[PDB]
Amino acid sequence: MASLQLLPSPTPNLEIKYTKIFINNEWQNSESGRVFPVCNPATGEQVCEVQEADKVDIDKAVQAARLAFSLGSVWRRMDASERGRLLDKLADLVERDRATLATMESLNGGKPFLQAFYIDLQGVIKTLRYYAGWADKIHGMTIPVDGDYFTFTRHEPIGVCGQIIPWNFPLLMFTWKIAPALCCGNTVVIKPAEQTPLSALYMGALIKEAGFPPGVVNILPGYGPTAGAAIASHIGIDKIAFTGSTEVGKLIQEAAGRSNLKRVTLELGGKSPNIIFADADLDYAVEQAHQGVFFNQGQCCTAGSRIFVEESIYEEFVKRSVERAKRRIVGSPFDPTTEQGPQIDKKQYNKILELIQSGVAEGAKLECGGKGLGRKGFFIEPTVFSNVTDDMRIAKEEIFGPVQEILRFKTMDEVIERANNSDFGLVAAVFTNDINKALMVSSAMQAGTVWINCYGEFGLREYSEVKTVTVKIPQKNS
Amino acid sequence: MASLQLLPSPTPNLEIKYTKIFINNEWQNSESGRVFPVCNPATGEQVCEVQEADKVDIDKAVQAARLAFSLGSVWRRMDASERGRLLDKLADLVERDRATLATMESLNGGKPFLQAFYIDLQGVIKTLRYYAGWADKIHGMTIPVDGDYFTFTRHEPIGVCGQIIPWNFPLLMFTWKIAPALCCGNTVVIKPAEQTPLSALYMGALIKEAGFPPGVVNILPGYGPTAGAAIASHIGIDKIAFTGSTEVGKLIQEAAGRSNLKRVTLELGGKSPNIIFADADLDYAVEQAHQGVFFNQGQCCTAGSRIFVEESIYEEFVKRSVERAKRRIVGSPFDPTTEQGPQIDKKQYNKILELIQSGVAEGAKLECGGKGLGRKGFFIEPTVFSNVTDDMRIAKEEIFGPVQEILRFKTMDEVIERANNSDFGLVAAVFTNDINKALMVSSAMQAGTVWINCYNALNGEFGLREYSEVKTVTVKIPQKNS
Amino acid sequence: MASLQLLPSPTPNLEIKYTKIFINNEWQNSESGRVFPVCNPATGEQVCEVQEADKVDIDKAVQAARLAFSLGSVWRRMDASERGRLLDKLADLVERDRATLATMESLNGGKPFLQAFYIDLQGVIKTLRYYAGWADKIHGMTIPVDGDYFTFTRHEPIGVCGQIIPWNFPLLMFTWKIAPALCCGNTVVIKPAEQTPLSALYMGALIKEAGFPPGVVNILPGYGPTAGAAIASHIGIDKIAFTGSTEVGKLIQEAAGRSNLKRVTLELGGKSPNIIFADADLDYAVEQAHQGVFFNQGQCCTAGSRIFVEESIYEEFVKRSVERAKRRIVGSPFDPTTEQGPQIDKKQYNKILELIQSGVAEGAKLECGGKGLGRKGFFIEPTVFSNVTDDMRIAKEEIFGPVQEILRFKTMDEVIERANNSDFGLVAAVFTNDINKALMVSSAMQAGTVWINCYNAGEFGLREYSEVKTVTVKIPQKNS
Amino acid sequence: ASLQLLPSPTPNLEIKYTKIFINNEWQNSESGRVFPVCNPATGEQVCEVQEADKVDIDKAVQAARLAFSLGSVWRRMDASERGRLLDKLADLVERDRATLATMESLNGGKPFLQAFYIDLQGVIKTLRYYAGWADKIHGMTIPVDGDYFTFTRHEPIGVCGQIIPWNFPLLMFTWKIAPALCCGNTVVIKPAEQTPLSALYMGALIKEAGFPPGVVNILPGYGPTAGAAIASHIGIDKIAFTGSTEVGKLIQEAAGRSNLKRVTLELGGKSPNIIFADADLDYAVEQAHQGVFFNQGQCCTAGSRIFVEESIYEEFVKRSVERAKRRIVGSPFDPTTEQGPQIDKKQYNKILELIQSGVAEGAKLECGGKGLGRKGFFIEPTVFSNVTDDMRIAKEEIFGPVQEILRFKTMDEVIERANNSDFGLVAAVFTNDINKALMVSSAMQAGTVWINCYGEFGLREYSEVKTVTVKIPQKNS
Ligand SMILES: [Cl-]
Ligand SMILES: [Cl-]
Repeated sequence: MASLQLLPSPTPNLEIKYTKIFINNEWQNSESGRVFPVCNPATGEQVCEVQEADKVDIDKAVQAARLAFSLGSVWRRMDASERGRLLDKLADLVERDRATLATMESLNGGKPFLQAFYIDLQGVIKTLRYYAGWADKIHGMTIPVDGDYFTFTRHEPIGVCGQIIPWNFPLLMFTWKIAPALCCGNTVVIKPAEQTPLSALYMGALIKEAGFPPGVVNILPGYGPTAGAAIASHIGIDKIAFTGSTEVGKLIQEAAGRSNLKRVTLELGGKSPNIIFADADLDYAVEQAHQGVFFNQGQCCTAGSRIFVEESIYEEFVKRSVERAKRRIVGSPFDPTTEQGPQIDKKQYNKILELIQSGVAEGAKLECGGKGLGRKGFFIEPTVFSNVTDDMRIAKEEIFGPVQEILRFKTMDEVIERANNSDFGLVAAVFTNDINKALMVSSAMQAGTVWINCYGEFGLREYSEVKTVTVKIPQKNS
Repeated sequence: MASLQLLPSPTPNLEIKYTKIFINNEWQNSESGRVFPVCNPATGEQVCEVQEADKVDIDKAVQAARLAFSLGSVWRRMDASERGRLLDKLADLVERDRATLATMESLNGGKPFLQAFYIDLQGVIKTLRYYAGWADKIHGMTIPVDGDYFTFTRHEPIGVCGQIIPWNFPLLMFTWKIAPALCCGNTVVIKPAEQTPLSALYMGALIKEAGFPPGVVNILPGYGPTAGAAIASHIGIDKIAFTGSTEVGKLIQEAAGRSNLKRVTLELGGKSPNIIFADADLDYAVEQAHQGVFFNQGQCCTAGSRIFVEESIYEEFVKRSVERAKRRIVGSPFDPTTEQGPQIDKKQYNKILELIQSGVAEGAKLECGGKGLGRKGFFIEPTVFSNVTDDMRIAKEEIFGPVQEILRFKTMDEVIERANNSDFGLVAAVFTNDINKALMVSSAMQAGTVWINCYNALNGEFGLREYSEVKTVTVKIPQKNS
Repeated sequence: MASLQLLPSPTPNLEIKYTKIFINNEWQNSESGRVFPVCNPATGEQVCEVQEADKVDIDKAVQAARLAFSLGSVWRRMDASERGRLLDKLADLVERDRATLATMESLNGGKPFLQAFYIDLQGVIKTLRYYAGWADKIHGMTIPVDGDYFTFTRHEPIGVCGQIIPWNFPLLMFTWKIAPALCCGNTVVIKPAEQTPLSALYMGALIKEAGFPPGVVNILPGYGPTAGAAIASHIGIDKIAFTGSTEVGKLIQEAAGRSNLKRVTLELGGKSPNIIFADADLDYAVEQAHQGVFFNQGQCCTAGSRIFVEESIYEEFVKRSVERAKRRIVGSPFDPTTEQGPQIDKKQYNKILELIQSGVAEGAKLECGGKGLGRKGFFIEPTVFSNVTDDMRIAKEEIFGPVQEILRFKTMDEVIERANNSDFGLVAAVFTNDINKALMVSSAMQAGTVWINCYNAGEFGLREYSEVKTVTVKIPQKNS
Repeated sequence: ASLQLLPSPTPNLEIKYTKIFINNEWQNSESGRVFPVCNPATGEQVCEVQEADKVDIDKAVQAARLAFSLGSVWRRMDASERGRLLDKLADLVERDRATLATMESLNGGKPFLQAFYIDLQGVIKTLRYYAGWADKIHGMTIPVDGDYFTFTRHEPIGVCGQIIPWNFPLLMFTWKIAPALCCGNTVVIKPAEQTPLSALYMGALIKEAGFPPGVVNILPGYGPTAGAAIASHIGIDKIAFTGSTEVGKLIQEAAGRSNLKRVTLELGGKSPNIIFADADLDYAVEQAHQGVFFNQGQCCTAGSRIFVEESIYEEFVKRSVERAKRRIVGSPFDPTTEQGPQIDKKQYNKILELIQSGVAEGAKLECGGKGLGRKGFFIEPTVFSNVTDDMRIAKEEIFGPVQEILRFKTMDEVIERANNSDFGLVAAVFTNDINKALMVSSAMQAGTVWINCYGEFGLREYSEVKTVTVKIPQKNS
């Protein structure tokens, strides 16, 4: 019929071609010989085996990285505009294999294909294009200094950069770190999460195809306590970018000073409050806060369970809020109709349910859902809680799964104080129609980023270092 | 009960000590010996006489600025941070003689003394201080160019800058043109308006005192067709900054192209439409809309007489606004209770009246006022027009006086399309509590500046760009590395 | 091993497909029906006829651009990042058809094909790609202001932009104006030079093909006094960008001021003196000072003919230079061995010869060349001059042709004063290994740009194509 | 010829300020403990100062926190006002310039006229400079895909902890207090234990100038106590440290084990000097000389090593020995002294044992070599010759009146040698050859490179970005 069925479609015939270590544009086997399994979070099944990299592999990776960054290097003499062209060529290859890549992100990470294809991958391509445009626009400056002097600065690449990311948005994270860093001229030694190194490894292929000189990007799959720690402590690594759990960041900053005091960056958790006001149109408020709390199986750090709602509407919202969760299609990620895929791990799976129990046995009125779904996979039903208070464990601890707490507040000053209670880290999503309330909240919110009625230049600053030069001149004249 | 007048007081009948041309930190008489009167718009009585500059005087002024800007010059070798120290020192003096400068301001422009003291002179001091901090923070860049090259850019002063400003905010205008230009290292030949040259001449005194090298700032009171025209057509002036009527704006650019292609900046008037949605606190909207329309005697490019009010509340707004006018205190600018002083001239005066007559004799419902006040000075009573339509003349012609027109609208697009109708130039104030309306309206407004729930005296980093030119240098290097 | 593996060539008698006015992504014919010829500067022969635009034509183009910039507009709602992709797509299309484009550039302006291919179109493609990147990186700011307020600024496009450019680098010039403007969201009404509009119109074809909304780019071939004058006086163009002679520049600003006070930008000529000190590698210096004086047939504002050499090396330099000219290959621009092409006009041609003679009849020592070459075309032989002094007409007037004048000098304070003396407009190139001389000079040269040990004339460029809109909101209580 | 004097020390300077400064109040250490401060020229005790510890550092933070809380005066203060305060602070410093330079010259043993004309010049200058930055710190409006509007605000971090050395007490204190205050932060600064006077004094000025209570807190004391108390406090948002790398490692480690606060480290580093034969031997010798002996050599911005090109290695060493040979070492308050004492006995010994080391390894001790007399920590101007990369005095850094003079031949040589450094590097090159100046300046792995001599990025570590994006009905360019 007129069914426009033809749309993005995954690929069950997806056989993982890239499962080895990527160093100096070559696919190597782990020095030890060890190999680690990669599992499909929707069926419990094993997708394939990947070469487990360790201390030794990290050394070679770093060696190629430093060589690729040396003064002779093709990566060091290459015009900046060319680095951009390469980031741009890479973006083109990502578009070409957009499906097979979006498939791994679905297959390997359990994220509903249509979402992996239309959201995640859009970002991957978007950021690669965007940063490709920054390469030759990174500017230094000439400074007017007292005295017969002429000083000026040049922003230069730090050198060898170590990167370590989580499993929330495997490809996206990998890109968000690769682009900025390459953009600035650095060389990379990136360690993807152990439960999601596929798309990362695939990018390695595209990178070599795009034309990046050997040694610029090195991808070493393996375990955190091993490879990730060998990086965070490696002596010949100038900087390190980490993003994941706070408890592990501490080990990173500490191993940083211990080693060689290399520059360090940590992208840590943080709670994600939401403050819906009575003046906001209930309908739109519900959907958005519902998508903001359930997106990416609710297990994404950029999500936020807690949802402060104004009393005048606390009634309806709760009811509407549960109707949605009820109709939410949870199924196989390859199914174009499923909205919620499985959780990433059994370890993760339990930590969620285990916290769902806490709530129930503490006053939280379970409005719907509450337990897992079936055999295999790691699905959990859309859980919505009611009558929640700040002293509960489900309100204190963040729920990294399909669980949304609905709280109630009366005064403004209130929510501001309640939502600001966060020990480092915070993101807010206010919903109003009142310029004043919006302005006040977005200001009083001790949050790194605020959204009003919805749920760049500062990026490539940590991937470059300043080099000032000052020259004595015969006589100075403005 | 313990109410004492701690309040600042306008020095009684100030003695105008400065009335001559200011060149090379020296006070000269007019080459021709000509002279022109300065008058009190509040009484219509003369205040003093000022030397009259002309072609020949402008010429000596340009020679002065030129020499003060040459390669060896103290002003050219001075550290940027020192120019900053000078702008700040000048700010100190303005603060010291703040009372007498606000006195001339009020005495020559007929503006309420307390306003000239707390608003105008606050700004004078503020902008001076502000640019002082900018002097050593103007940076250039280093660019990554393909090839084994290294290019960079310095931001250097332009040279001699001619400046011409109006009578609306004599001291503010003078300051806004001076600070940025000196800040960047230029030399100035500035021509105040013929009706308001005093406050400016006094600044010449403080400039010499502060420490500015001779020739850096040259002030020449005089007329447009002569003094101003000689500046615009001058073969030795590198840049000219003008603010005033668009009619004269055209002569300035033409003179420029016809003479030496000097750089040209034009600050022209324009309409300043107001939009009041029914969801805005009606009380605060009447005060603000009233303050933005009748401020500085309504005669100020930054004031918008026309006011679009939403039907749902048109009724009320018209009533609240007339009360405000009736209670509007209009008196001698030295009385600390006067909220409105006289219009600047008889010419201005007449233009407002005859224009007001039009409205009345065309449909507009004259809610109140409509004629002048007593004898002496150029005071006009707070007029308020209602049932005004776009087609009307008062609607198409701006009202540079104590006159406000209230119009009614229904849809949003309407207000927007209607308000947007203008020719090159537009400032706009909007009042709502609806974030969406504020946003739609703020973006859709073809204006250079938009205020949301406030008016404020209109017109940073973008300011000192016009007072400096870019110089780039690219060096061939052995090999380019990251 | 005799590797006759070659592969870079024009196109056999190219058929000029695009010769009509380009409005609203549509090819029109002049309202009047008038037409002007375009000629091959090498043969003197006619290449084709182009529709000649005038007042009326300009009006429609302005109308289409106007509509293309109005609120709801497709080009106005487009994401900035999308405007950028469009410029990148245009870059791609320019890459695909690079051969035909460089052919026209050569065939129409008379510049050696190989140079047009590897230089001019590299620039076109490079600039297009470059600005395609700036599109979503034009930021405004949040300003810490006094009181309980919050002010922020937005850099919006100006509106309808007229653009008028010369024949020196047809495609390069065109690109340099289009990219910055489109990159900022404006709409354009562009008028190429009467002697070189082909590459221009072809770009119109590519523009439509790339995806640009109709009305965004309008291209109108025609004459200066008519079409160019109607753009400068048009009551509905918000800004004009002109590059050409200072004499015409003067007229542009006047018309600007006498009409609607549109923004005006003038890219005028100027002198481009070079300075050569004994400490520089005489060999290298001669090679750079040579290309930079004979490049683009010497008729490139981005390069002067005057060269100040230090007494110590003046001798060897004069000989080193003459030997270079003597070995310069002038001939058909389609022949890959040719370095120098024909001058652009009969008019420009005579102006060069009359000027050469002048030098001869005034004392300058003609070391070589001094007259045209053969019949057909406007070629002039590499002409070098020795013993030249400032007071000489040739020294005072620019020699927009294949002619280098070599002036002698001794003290630094000297050259620095001589090089400077100029009425609005200066660019300088200095060769030395002395950080000191290089410094004193580069900071003393009243030039807009200065080259040290090289010679071949960003963020500030996309500033003239956008204006500032500052918004400020009143807020309950302000906190840092 | 009859002459006159004008620039002079505050006679028999008495120390009015010796307590801890918290909430614009002078408190006594909780423990009640007190520590001494000494004159490095004589060795005698100048006075005693209250000693802060974990519990004191605790009150300060409470003070700073409250002073940074929303409603606060300092948080609502127009940004232009923070600048006026800084400027008034610069004025108050100009007024008491003489006595401040006195303490700096009496506490750290630096020659008064330099402490007056140099050190204090920088204190006032940098205070004036940042005064001017306070209302010019901008965020941006970013064009975003979709119907959105996103903007950023550069806001102050909050509570900053500062720890500086004794090389330039006041300057250091100033360089760290200015940017931070300029950005709206509140401070808890800990001066070195051997030089707290000038700092504590500034405390009085800060209060006099009008800074609200709790914005700045000066807690003098020891590092393993006060310094660590700061580094680990759970309520300090950011920490700025400048000093030795060995302690830096403890700093970063501590901040990681605690609350993951931001950490900055201004650490050591060698300051090589390369001199070519083409540079003017005269200028070159005097410049390299002043650059290695300034502040008595005991200052990070001083580099012992001085690579000289063979062609002129001869004369350079001679002209240099003559220089050292005529350097006047005397009392800090005598207008003719060019070199005061070393800050400490501990630092004193180190310098000597390191001098003996060189002599005992091949170095050709051209002049000087030992201390001077009794009382004080003076050390005669030392100058080595024929030094090689392997020699200890060359590998390790000499923070005293000691200058080495290595020899070299090719450019590639010096570039490789001088470049050899494990994190941290600054360099000076002398030539009249643009190329060498370029090849070298870009090949040097230094944060800064000086050529023929020896801002905006500063106010960046004291603020964070807060991006906000609003949904709008429909977007238009
Ligand atoms: Cl004329
Ligand atoms: Cl006319």
